Amino acid sequence: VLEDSIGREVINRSLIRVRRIRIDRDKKVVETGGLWSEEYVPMKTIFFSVLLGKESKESAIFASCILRNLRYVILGGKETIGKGIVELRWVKDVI
RNA sequence: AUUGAAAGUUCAAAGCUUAGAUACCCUGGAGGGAAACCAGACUUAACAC
Repeated sequence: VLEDSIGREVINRSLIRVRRIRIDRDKKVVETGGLWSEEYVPMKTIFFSVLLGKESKESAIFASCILRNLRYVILGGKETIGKGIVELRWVKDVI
């Protein structure tokens, strides 16, 4: 747990900045304008969120057997590049 | 009974292409195979007297 001023720098440096290109299939040259950058969040990164549910009974069956069998999920975009596979750990069994 | 409810910034996309660790560059300069050293030492034996 770092002080915030230095922590922002460490964290902003922990992000992945990638250049990507589009190459013409024929001559293996880069197509004109096909150059851009994207930011990724690395593996092992942990986010924290909460699911809130009202009392209705379909919520009960949802939370019963929809979320117990829910471990891995695809979040975000660019999934064909294999981005976005996520593990959901419920803080009701672990700790 | 909330200017509310509902809605995945998602999809396609190769950090690739061209590109000689090359060019110039004396293992050279200085440095006595020298220094020391006796071709020498000594007669002995035998019998006669």
